[PDB]
Formats: sequence, C-alpha cells, structure tokens
Amino acid sequence: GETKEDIARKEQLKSLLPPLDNIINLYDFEYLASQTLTKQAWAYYSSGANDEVTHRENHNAYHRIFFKPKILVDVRKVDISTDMLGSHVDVPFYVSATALCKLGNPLEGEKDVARGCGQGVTKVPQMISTLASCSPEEIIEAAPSDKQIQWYQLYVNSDRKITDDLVKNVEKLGVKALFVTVDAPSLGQREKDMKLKFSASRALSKFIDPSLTWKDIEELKKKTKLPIVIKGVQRTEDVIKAAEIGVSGVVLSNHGGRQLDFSRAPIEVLAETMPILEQRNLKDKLEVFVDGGVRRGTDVLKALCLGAKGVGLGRPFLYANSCYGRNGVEKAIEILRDEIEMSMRLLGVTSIAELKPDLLDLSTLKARTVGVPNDVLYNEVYEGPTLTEFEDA
Amino acid sequence: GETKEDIARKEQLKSLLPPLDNIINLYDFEYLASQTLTKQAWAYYSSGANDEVTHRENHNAYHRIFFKPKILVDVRKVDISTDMLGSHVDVPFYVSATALCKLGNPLEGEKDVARGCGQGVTKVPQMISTLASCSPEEIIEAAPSDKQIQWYQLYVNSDRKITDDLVKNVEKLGVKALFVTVDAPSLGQREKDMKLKFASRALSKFIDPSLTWKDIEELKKKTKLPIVIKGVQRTEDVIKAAEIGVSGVVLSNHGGRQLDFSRAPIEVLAETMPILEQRNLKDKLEVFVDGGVRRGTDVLKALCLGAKGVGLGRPFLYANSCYGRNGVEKAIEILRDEIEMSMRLLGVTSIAELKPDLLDLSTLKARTVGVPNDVLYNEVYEGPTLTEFEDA
Amino acid sequence: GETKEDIARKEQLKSLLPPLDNIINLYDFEYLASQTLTKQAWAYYSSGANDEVTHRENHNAYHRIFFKPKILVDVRKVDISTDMLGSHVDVPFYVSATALCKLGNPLEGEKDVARGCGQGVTKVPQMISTLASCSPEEIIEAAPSDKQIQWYQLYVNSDRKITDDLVKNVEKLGVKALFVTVDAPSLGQREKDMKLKFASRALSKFIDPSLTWKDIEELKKKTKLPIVIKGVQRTEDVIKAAEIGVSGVVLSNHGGRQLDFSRAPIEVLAETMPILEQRNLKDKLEVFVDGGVRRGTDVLKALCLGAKGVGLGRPFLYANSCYGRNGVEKAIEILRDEIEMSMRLLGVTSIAELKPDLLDLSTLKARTVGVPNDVLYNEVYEGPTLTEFEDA
Amino acid sequence: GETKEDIARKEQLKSLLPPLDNIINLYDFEYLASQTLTKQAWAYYSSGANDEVTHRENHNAYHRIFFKPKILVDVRKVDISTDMLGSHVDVPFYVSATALCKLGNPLEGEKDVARGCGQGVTKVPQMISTLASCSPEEIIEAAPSDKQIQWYQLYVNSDRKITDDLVKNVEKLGVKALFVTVDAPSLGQREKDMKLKFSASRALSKFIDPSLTWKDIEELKKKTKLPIVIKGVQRTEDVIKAAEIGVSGVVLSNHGGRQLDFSRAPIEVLAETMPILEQRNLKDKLEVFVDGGVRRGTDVLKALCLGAKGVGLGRPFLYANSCYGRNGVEKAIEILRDEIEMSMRLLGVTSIAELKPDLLDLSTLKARTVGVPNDVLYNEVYEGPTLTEFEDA
Ligand SMILES: Cc1cc2nc3c(=O)[nH]c(=O)nc-3n(C[C@H](O)[C@H](O)[C@H](O)COP(=O)(O)O)c2cc1C
Ligand SMILES: Cc1cc2nc3c(=O)[nH]c(=O)nc-3n(C[C@H](O)[C@H](O)[C@H](O)COP(=O)(O)O)c2cc1C
Ligand SMILES: Cc1cc2nc3c(=O)[nH]c(=O)nc-3n(C[C@H](O)[C@H](O)[C@H](O)COP(=O)(O)O)c2cc1C
Ligand SMILES: Cc1cc2nc3c(=O)[nH]c(=O)nc-3n(C[C@H](O)[C@H](O)[C@H](O)COP(=O)(O)O)c2cc1C
Repeated sequence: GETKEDIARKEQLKSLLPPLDNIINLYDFEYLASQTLTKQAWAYYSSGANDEVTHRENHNAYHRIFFKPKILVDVRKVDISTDMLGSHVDVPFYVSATALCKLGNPLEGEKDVARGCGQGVTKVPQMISTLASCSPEEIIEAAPSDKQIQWYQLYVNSDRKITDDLVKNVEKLGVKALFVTVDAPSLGQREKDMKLKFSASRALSKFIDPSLTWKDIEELKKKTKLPIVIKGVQRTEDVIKAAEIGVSGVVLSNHGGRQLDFSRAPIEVLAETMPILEQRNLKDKLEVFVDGGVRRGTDVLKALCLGAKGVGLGRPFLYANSCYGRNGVEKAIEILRDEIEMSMRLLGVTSIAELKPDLLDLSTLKARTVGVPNDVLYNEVYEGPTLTEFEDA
Repeated sequence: GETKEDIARKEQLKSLLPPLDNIINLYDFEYLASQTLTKQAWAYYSSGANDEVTHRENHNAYHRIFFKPKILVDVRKVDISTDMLGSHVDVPFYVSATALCKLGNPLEGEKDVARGCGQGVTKVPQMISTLASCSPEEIIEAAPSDKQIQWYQLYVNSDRKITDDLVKNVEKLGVKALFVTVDAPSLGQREKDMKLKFASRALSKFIDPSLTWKDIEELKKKTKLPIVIKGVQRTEDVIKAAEIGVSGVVLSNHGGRQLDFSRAPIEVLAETMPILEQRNLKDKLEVFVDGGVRRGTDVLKALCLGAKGVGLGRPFLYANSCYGRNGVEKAIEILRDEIEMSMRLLGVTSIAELKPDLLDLSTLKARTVGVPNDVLYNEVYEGPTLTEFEDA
Repeated sequence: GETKEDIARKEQLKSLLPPLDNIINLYDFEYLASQTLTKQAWAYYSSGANDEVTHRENHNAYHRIFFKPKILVDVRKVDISTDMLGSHVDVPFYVSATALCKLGNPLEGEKDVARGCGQGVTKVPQMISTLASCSPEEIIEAAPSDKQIQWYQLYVNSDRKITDDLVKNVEKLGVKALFVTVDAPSLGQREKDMKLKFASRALSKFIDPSLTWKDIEELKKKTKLPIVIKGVQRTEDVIKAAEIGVSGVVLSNHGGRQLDFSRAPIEVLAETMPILEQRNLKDKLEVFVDGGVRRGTDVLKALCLGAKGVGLGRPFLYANSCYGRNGVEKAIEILRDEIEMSMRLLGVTSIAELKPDLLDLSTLKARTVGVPNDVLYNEVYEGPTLTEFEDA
Repeated sequence: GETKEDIARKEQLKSLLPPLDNIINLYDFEYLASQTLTKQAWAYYSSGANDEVTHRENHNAYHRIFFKPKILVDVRKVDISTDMLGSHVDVPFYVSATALCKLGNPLEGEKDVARGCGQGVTKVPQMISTLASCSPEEIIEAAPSDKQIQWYQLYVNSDRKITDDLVKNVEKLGVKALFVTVDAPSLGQREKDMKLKFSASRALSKFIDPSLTWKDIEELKKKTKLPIVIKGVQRTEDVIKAAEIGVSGVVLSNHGGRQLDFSRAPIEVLAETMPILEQRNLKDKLEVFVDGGVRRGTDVLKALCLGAKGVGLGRPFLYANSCYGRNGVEKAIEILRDEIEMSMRLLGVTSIAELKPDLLDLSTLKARTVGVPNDVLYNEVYEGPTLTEFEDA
C-alpha cells in the first residue's frame, strides 16, 4: 500500500502546505491534494469510470458556452442568494455527497465539511452520503449553525427495512431533503483504484439495490414528508418521468463520471431539458440541479442561466477538506462565492433570478468534436516559426 | 532482424509479465505486447496503411457518440447473449480473422485463440484466416468445446479450384460460415512493416484482384454455408449484398490496413441501417462491424445502431501473443464484463433492447481538422500556474 | 519581489537585446519583453481574467476567417489611410489605452508611446489611459507632431466632479475624443498578478460601478468631444449606443482582462454590422474592435467586416518596454507594412475596398471543444517514423 | 551564413544518406533535406508567408475528405494516365515551378529535375520557373526524352519587351504551355528566410509587374499560340473570369502558402468551384489544376475526384532533387505513381476518368475548426489513466 518513502515524502510536503489564504482557486487544492494524499485516497477521489471521458467532458462542455454580458448597468450591489428545496440559501451552490471522506481527512471526515459549510458568514448546503465514513448523527451534530441546511443522499438497500429506518432516522435528525441516487445500481470500474489493489455481477452489492424502479420511488414518496430528489438523471425522458410522479426535483448527474462512461455533460442535458419541460407544460414543477466538473464561478453562472436551481460540487470540496480540513472547505466556499459575485457584476445582472439564457451565447453548445487523427509524419518533419533571439552573450 | 540486445531484453521482460489477473483492460495486453514481441511481429500486427489515419479513426469515431441511459430500471439481471449467422452465442462479439498468429505465438498460433474462445464459461465465435499460420484442420481440432463456433474467412484464389476445394474442406470440417474478404484485392502499404525489411508488386496471385459480384453469386450456389461479405465500406455495397442474397456483410476496412481514409465502420453503420429500412431490406442482411473496438461501450454503441455482432482483431492477437490461450480467455472475460456492467448503467437487460434511442447521435458528424497552430502566439504565451508548496 | 538574481539576469539580457531592425513581427517584442521585464510588470501586462480563455480566444477567432483574394488587379499603388472620429489617419489602427506604462518603461512611460506614434512618417492615434503613469499634460505635451491625434480613455469616478473637471481639462489639452470604458465596473481577477503579491474588494471608488446609459446621455451634453463607449460585448448594446447618439463603440472585453468567456470581438463585430443595417442604423455609429490583434491580416479581416479602426494594447506595451519610443515606432512600421503587403495580395487598393466579399466567413462559427483524449489508446499507439541516416 | 561546424556536420550526414530505394514516402526526402541543406536553402524552400497557416492548411484540408470505395470490382488492371493542356501524360501529377533549384542542387539545378522527369518509364510534366537558376535553353535541352513535356511559368515583367521576347523564345524552344503566375504581384514575407539575413514597397520589384490585369492576359493570348493557364487563382469569381476570357486553364493555388496567409486550401476552392462552373454553363471550358500540400497519392486522388485535370507538387520534388538529384526526382515520381495506383485499386476504379465525386465523402469538408483555448490549470492538475507495468526486475 503506502510505502515508507511515500509516507516520509508526503508528511514533509504537508508541512510545506502554503498558507490557506494564498490559495487562489479550486485547482490549487487539487494540486496540493494530489501531492499529499495517500495513493489509496487520491485514487479513490480522483478516479472516474473506464477511460474517464465523461469525467473530463462534464467540465469541458461548460466551455462550449460563452457570455453575452450587459454593460452600463448599476452593479454596485449583487445578490447571489437563492432558494432550494424550500430553504433559503446564501449561495447558488452546494457540497454534493462524497463517500469515505475520512480517506483524505482521517480524524474529522464529513464532520469537517459540515463545520466548513456553517462556520463562516456563508452557510452552504451539505449533502451527506449514505456511504459516509462518519455516522449520520455525528455529521448532523457537527453542524455549527442552526441556519445551515443538510441533505441526506440515500442508496436504497436490498433490505428495505434498513432503508425505511434510515429515512425515519435522518428525518428525525433534521435533514431538509432526500436525494436518492439512481446512477449506481452497479459499481463503475474506477481503474486507477483497481491498479492499487495489486500492491461481472461482482460490481453489484445488495447494499445498493439494482432493482430500484419508479414504483419504488412513488412509494418512498408516501413514507416521508421530506422533499425527494432523484439524483443521477441523464436524459430528458427521465426528468419528465420524475416530474410526472411528483418528486421535488432531480439532479442531472452522472456521478462525476464515475459510472457510465460516455454519459453526457449534465450542462448539455440541462440545456436540452428545460425547454422541453416548458413545452410539456411542466415548467417549475421540478427543481433541477446539476453537478460534475464545476470548478469556476462562471461554470455555476452558466448552469443558473440555463435554469438550474442549484449547482453541486464534489471533488473540489473533498480536496479542500483533505488538505486544510474545515478551514479549507470554508476557503473553497469563499473562493467560489467571490468568483460568482465578481462575474455576475461583469455579466451585468444583480440577482440569481436575473440569470437567464439571453445572457448566454449557446450557438456552439453542440460543437463537441473528435478530430481526424494527426498526420504524424507531416507534422514531425514540419519546422515551425521561431522567435527572435537575444544577442550571443 | 531481431538483435541479441533485442532478444536479451525481451526475454527478460517476458519473465516480468504481470499476473494475468492484474490485466485490467484490453490496452494492457497491447502495452505488454509492444514491449515483448519481435520487431517483425509487432510491426506486422500494429501497422496500418500509409499514414494510419483510418486505423485510428476507426476507434475515435466511437467517441462522437454518447449515451442517453435509462435510470430507475430493474437491472439486477442482464443478458448479453445473442444470435449470429443462425447460431446462438454467449456474447455480442467475436474474434476476427488475423493471419500469421504464430508471429506473436510461435508454438500454438491460432490453436491457442481457439482454446481461449472455448475453454471458459463464455464461448466466443472465432473467425479463422485463410492466411493463418496453422492449418484449418488443426485450428478446428483445437476447439475444446463442441458448443463453440468457428467461421472461415476466405480469400478467393486466382486458381478457383484451390478455393472450391478449400471450401468443401472447411465445410466438411464444420465451420458455421464463410466470410469472403473483399477489401484486399491488393495489399495495403504497411510502412512500419516495410522499414524492417531494410505498383503491380502489391498484387499476389493468392488473392484474386478480379473478384466481382458475379463470383459471389456463384459461390452462393457451391455451398450451403451462410456467406458474409467482409470489407464493405459504403452503403451502396451493403444494398448490393442484400440484393444478391448473401447472409450478411461486415462493415470493415481491414483494421485500417488497406485504403487509408476509408471511414470508421461505426459511421458507415449509422448511415446504413436506416437506408436498409427505407429500401425495404430491413433484416434481410446481418450486419457486423470491426475496427478499433477496444471497450465494451464501443460494442454497445455498435449494437444500438443495429450491428448483429462486433469483431475485434488486434486486441485478441496481443493477448494471445503475451499470455497465450489464457490471455485470449482473459480478454474475453474483460470485454464480457465491460459490456454487462455498462448495459446495466445504460438501463437495459438484453441485446434486443439496445436500440438507437439509447444513443445521442447529434454529433456523429463532428469529425474535424483544426486550423493549424499559431506557433509564435502559443510559444510566447505563458499559461496559468498552480500554487506551490512552501520552500523546504 | 524582484530578486538580485532576477535583476542580474535581466540587466544582462537587456544588453543583449537584438538590434531594433532585426525585429520581424510583433511577437518578437513579446518574447524579449517576457524575458526582460520585472515579474511585476510582466504579470501585470500579460495577464487576463481567471483562466484567460477570452484573452486567447480574442486572437484565435481571427483564424476562423479566411480570405477570398482577387487576382489580376493593378496593385502597384495601395492606400491604407482612413478616417476615425472625424480625423484623417495614416493607418487603420491605433494604440489602445494601457494604464501604468512606467511599469515596463520607468523613465518615459506613456510619453514614449506618444513620441513613437508621431516621430516617424506614420502618425498613429494614441488612446491615453485614465490610470496612466504620466499626467495627461505631459503625455499630450510629449506628442512630437501636431498632425498626430490623441484620444482620452475615461473611467467615470464615483466623485463626478473629478470626472467633469478631468473632461474639461483633457478637452482643453486638445484630445480628439473621449472613450469611456464600461467593461470594468469591477476589477477582473488577474491571477498571475495575484500570485506575485504573496467580493466587494474588486470595487474601487475610482471606477464607479453604478455607471448607466443615463450617465452617458448626460456626459454627451457636458462635452463637444465625440464620445465612444469602450467595452461593448453584445449587439443589443451597440444598438443602444447608436440610439442615444454617441459617436461609436469599441467592441472589446478589455483584452480578456475582465469577464472570462466574453466572446472574441471580431465575432461580435461579424454579427453586429449586418444587424445595424437591418435596424436602419447603418453608419450612425463608428465601430472599433480590439483584443488579440497581432498581424496585419487580423486588421484586414476586422476592416472587411466593417470596423472603422482596430486597436492594439499589449503589442505596443511590449515594444515600448523593451525599446522605448523607437520600439513603438518600429511596431507601427511592422504593422503598417503587414497591412499594405497583404492588401496587395488581397487585390484591393484602399481601406474603402475592404468589404466582406473578400472574406470566407463560412466557418466563423467553428469554435470547438474536443471530446477528451483517449489517453490509453494514444499512449500505447506508436506513430509512423521518418527514414534515418545510415549509421555513422 | 553557413558555418564550419554547419558545413562539417552536413557533409558527414550527406555521406550517411540512406540508399535511395530505402526511401518510402515523400516525407523521407523532406527529413533528409532538412538535415543536409544549407540554412539558406532550407529556409528558402521550406518557408511560407507570415505564420505559415495557409502552407499547412493546404495539406490538412485534404484530411477533411474521406473515401467511399467500391468493392468486388475487377481491379487487376489500372490506368493512371490522362491528358493535360492537349498532351497525353503518364500520370495525373506534375512538378510545379520552383525558383533557384541550384540552392539545393548547386551543380545541376533544374536540369536535374528535367532528367528526373524523363529518364524513367514514367514521363512527368515539368513546369519551369522564370526565376530558375539555370537558363531556359539548358533546362529544355537537358530533357532526356522527346516524349516528356515541359511548361514555362511566366512572371510578366514591368518591361513588357523582355516578356514578349522570353515568350517567343520559350515557344521556339518547345514548351507546351504558359502558366502565368498572378499571386505574386508583391513578394510574400517568408520570415525564416528573413531571420537568416541577420547573420513596404520593398516587396515590389519591376521584374514582376504588380500592375498585371485581365486585359494584359487577353493581349498575351493574342501574342502566342501556346495554351495559357492562369496560375494562382484563389476564389471562384476569378476562375469564371478566366473561363470567360478564354484562357486554357487555371491552377487553383496560393503559391504553396508563400504569399497571402489565410488564403484557403486549393482543394477546398476546387470543391466549391467545379459545381459552380457547371451551373454557369462553363463545364469543361477550362482545365483546372491544383497545387499545395499534396504529399500522398490519396491527396491526388481526392483532387482528381473533385474534377482537377492535374495535381502539382513543389517542395517534395525540390527536396528529392536536393538530396539525391535526378535519381531522387525519379524516385519521388515512382513513389507517387505507386501510391496512386495502389489506392485507385482499393478505391475500386480503373482509370482517371472514373475518379468522380461519388467516390468521396464530402460531408465534413467544411469542418475547418479552431478550438476554444486550453483550460491549462484543469488539464495540468488532471492525471490520466496509466497502462499496467511489468513486474519489478
Ligand atoms: C470520491 C467520490 C465519492 C462519491 N460518493 C458518492 C456517494 O456515496 N453517493 C452519491 O450519490 N454520489 C457520490 N459521488 C458523486 C457526487 O455526489 C457528485 O455527483 C460528483 O462528485 C460531482 O462531480 P465533481 O466531483 O466533478 O464535482 C462521489 C464522488 C466522488 C468524487
Ligand atoms: C495482423 C493482422 C492480420 C489480419 N489478417 C486478416 C486476414 O488474413 N483476413 C481478413 O479478412 N482480415 C484480416 N485482418 C483484419 C481483421 O479481420 C479485422 O478486420 C481487424 O483486425 C479489425 O481491426 P482491429 O484490429 O482494430 O480490431 C487482419 C488484421 C491484423 C491486425
Ligand atoms: C496592462 C494593460 C492595461 C490596460 N489598461 C486599460 C485602461 O486603463 N483603460 C482601458 O479602457 N483599457 C485598458 N486596457 C485594455 C486595452 O485598452 C485594450 O482593450 C486591450 O489591451 C486590447 O487587447 P490586446 O492587448 O490583446 O491587444 C489595458 C490592457 C492591458 C494589457
Ligand atoms: C522554394 C519555392 C520556390 C517557388 N518559386 C516559384 C516561382 O518562381 N514561380 C511560381 O509560379 N511558383 C513558385 N513556387 C510555387 C510552386 O509552383 C507551387 O505553387 C507550390 O510549391 C506548391 O506547394 P507545395 O510546395 O506544398 O507542393 C515556389 C515554391 C517553393 C516552395
């Protein structure tokens, strides 16, 4: 597993971690994390399914979208607060569920992302994983603010009793909503992870029931008063099905590219979906969230302009928590918050409600390309232009 | 040819081959093979025609297709079995014909891919090349299961007697079908191959460059075995095949080893099936595709577009070369699981349910060639940097 | 900040600067500058907002446009002079406002770009920044030719008195126009800049984030100088500008230093001019563009799409920093010749003849984002190799 | 200029030149040439205008075109001969004019490309440059076969007398056609070249008259009986003008990307042009040639399928001539000849006349793209999948 030279090196790098407020963007936590986490943790956290195409595409598709900002608009004041699943929130984003947080943060785990989401002036919703390291009660008890909200992400067990009880329990504990994950009926093949464990129905586990169906969701809807959100939808047809059975929302997601490879970028699915919901006379019947590859405030703004109620982030927070703990999570939150406010100003709007599609240039949303392979001989032999040089010393 | 240093190094690497069950995907057999095979074998197996554009494009075109998976579907059970050329098969894929397998596996050659296809719980169809190292007899005799099926890939000889006899022979031996290759009337230029050995020359009397449709029509009369035209590259020829009544075609370009700039078979498949329907030829033909298939999801996409089966060449060749029969069996297991695992996440439970509504085909045509790089602008530009650790 | 090793190295490189007439293109000044400026100056000048996507896109979008040149046309004589904001100018381009020029040129700052714009045979308009290092007076006083024109770029202060006075002042001083910048109500995040120094903070009372159209309408009444709204990024705002009657706009995003993912001004220009015509606003406004312009052909494309003038920021900044006033003059000569030389090959003889039929705009919209690289497939693949020389 | 270490090194590499028949493709001559030619020659030959975008695009646009080959066709026999400007030729390609051939081949210059074009079984047309190193008569006299044809490329001089006489002269000498170049009224800026000479109307030279117009061509048409071809056309409007004044043809060209940068790939201009010539009832009134970036037989086949009468090549032959002389040129010719025949067989046709557009897939001819710039931080921090490794020795 983790060698002595591995351990020795990382321990030394951890003492050279730069001061938390020298961290400029979310990628910085990722770099530091990639150098300090154990092989196992890094592998667990950073991997995606198979070739990890979807994992990267989730992020790159945001780049097929450009802005059409308004100028000469009074932008002295800006408000990025909004509402999600019935609760008022300070920001348009949230921490999505990430199992085994103790892998990167052994002592605090999820309790630290909870403190991170409520200890600062900006209280951010935290989605709690079913497969979390810590227990539900300790995670919820660690929340430092009564104003902060927490959501419980649920995997339905083959043993429904366990699930029914867990729901009664988290509801008693005070979570504001249930996100039931449906994109993992089977475990995705994360190969970086698999290589380390060298130091078909095997992907199924009764812990997560591969037989979950819409009927099952309809019944769950009857057993609880908590808003229900179907997490992991990847096509418009299922957003419509969700709206028709009456759940509160869906999160357009592919599990951060950790499940089906070649699932589309949720931002693209979002673009296709909202207009169709209007055509089907389902506008606003559902609250639609997206996650995957979101790393910049402008990523969030694009999602909001296309109609997302909220934008989730997984890995960035995981890395912040692992390298700097609760304070890292708070920092991450501050960085994202500011990127959103500053770009909203430049966009020329002053509130989340004003983020609409006419602010986006969607004309090239479909330019997802695959180039003809490189003419290696032609390019190898070719010699490009060179810059002028300084005089010989 | 193969030097002493070459031999010394490779022999040592072969003893460091990792344990067969540490092999995660098809690319792993390729990497190992590339470091252990002889220059000649590697060059022979890994090369494509001219600039090898099509060889790579065959694979890359699969990436112009995305999935539109169904969720909240009972995927506890999944079945990837199907039927090809009248026979029931455990999987939707097969081993395509690859001549000279003894180059990578000197002792067993094709006999080892045969054992690999039937020695495990999953019996996979094996297409036997005309130019195989081993004899038809010994390759078919090597098959360990009576349930496994074998197909014979045929090159029509200028000497038709030789061909007529070979057909009677393989038919007597029990092969379930005849795949007659039509994309190699002349040998493509594999330059990696040629460098090592340092236009009427591309024609050999072995493969008759004069083969025409009439010839196929007559072959149809001389045998009872289903006939499949291997190497179709345009819709017009799929239609001609359906019209002369053969059993199927395999949309292929010889793994990019023949005409460079032939399109990705997956693309030709996407264009073809709808046209077959319009021409009232739906299901008259069984359509297979090969070329650049390396992941289960590649296979699923082909199946959703209507392919009856998906063939793989090189991947199996590499497995056979590095790990022999067990390698082939391993490759088979890897592909089998990739297909089942992703079929579940796709939200379907059988090959029949794999249809085009499961695919996002909106960008199938985004095969691009970028404007050349502005080298001075990019060279001088300095991109953003990541934060750094404190100075030790 | 700037270390001893830094200083020692750069001072030595500055004495090895090549002779000014060995400088072939604008990129050469950029390379030299990047090796000689202080970390602070380089970071300040070369940075863009966040990921710097727009900064680069501003330049790259010019490459989505190709030429459809006329041949067999008498191009013995060529004229690239034109008119901007009521004044005749020798060239179709200008020096856009760049604050803190003393960072790269401590002794002369902006006074040196002024001398550069008028000391040669080609007099180029110079836009003077509000945040310049030098004072308005001294920059205008430094102008060596009475024929050269200067424009004042203005940031409206929260304290309008300061602004009203500054306007009376620059107007008295003789500037030919007022460019009021509207794309920086808040300061963009230049991260290269920030690393060296190791959301209401992005607002300074210097640049009033509350500026609106009404404010511009009133400014129009307090001055006789033509007014140009600098920093327009969408067609709706070009139309609003035309409707309130200002003299023009400059399609710009602050050289990618403000909102990341704002589009390439050239693209916004292509979309805008035809719409202005449809709205019966043809010629009511003079439209300028800036951002990523580095070659004469970039300028020609902007002109063919209807731009009245094309501005350049960084290129001139780099020339001024490395070679001072003479560098600016050199840059001016380089761009001047690139424009004339390519206008001849384009087959036209004057700025007026630069129209869109000279451009191929069919792929203007091919701004793409590729599917991520299949790393295993590409890593394992071995491309063709070139023949080699005999073994020595 | 050329240093002692430069000279010493190159002289040694020239003795290590591999045997001529070990040369597999045109790129091989380019590599060898790039290592053996003098700085000056290489710079002169390999450079294009400004950023050299068009130079590379000329070649890459061929890659936006794919084949739709016919199978089950008797392809035992194949014929790649055709006719150009009234003469029967063994191949569908030719050597385009390249000034100063003595730069790469000091002793023989153009005389060697002439011997190379006629000494073998395949006689290839040779276009002779006005700015050639050798004299017209010696170049024409060096032709070893009476069956081989030569064309004279003309630059019209400000002093028309000189031009009128030169035409009378080359016509007396026996050239079969006049290609008058019109894409160089002014000299393009080849910067690799300029850098070496450190070891506005300055681009004009009365030697090449910048005032040439259509009228001038009409009159030239009256002063000679040789077919005239306007070399350097870059838009459809001028192909139509040429057809209307009655010249024999045009060569869709941009001077190998050595003149206007951002001129289009001639193959693309060809695709657009031929259909328009038919619509305008001008089909076959003109013979249309293309040049630029052609390096493979399939490049040639694509051009022919789109209606080109012949395909020219510049640099490849220049490099072959420079490194191996007359025999190199002959080799180059053999390589191209075979690539064309072998791929024609696989295409499923047996003669040049059968090369038509239904053999091409033109659906993506317009996918000439410019990607959104790279998200450097995201890609830098990302860590891709790795291949399995051999056991530790
Ligand atoms: C290490 C890791 C563990 C995760 N565990 C869960 C989980 O237990 N339940 C769940 O619903 N989603 C899980 N997710 C998915 C996230 O909730 C979310 O979809 C994803 O992280 C968003 O992508 P991003 O990481 O690119 O922002 C996990 C993601 C990661 C990276
Ligand atoms: C080394 C090698 C030898 C081959 N020999 C034959 C052959 O004799 N007959 C035939 O029909 N196809 C032959 N093929 C082509 C395959 O049947 C198949 O079309 C191709 O390998 C599919 O491409 P892939 O390798 O990317 O999967 C050969 C391919 C390779 C790589
Ligand atoms: C270092 C620097 C300082 C600038 N300062 C100003 C300013 O004070 N006012 C303004 O209107 N624009 C300012 N700009 C933007 C320029 O006027 C112009 O829009 C931009 O430089 C054009 O982009 P380019 O550098 O790629 O040519 C500045 C640009 C740079 C690079
Ligand atoms: C070094 C060099 C010199 C050239 N000289 C001439 C010339 O004197 N006259 C002319 O009409 N074309 C000239 N050309 C252009 C060629 O005739 C032809 O257009 C070009 O080489 C085709 O591009 P390619 O080199 O990529 O094949 C020259 C090209 C090169 C590379």
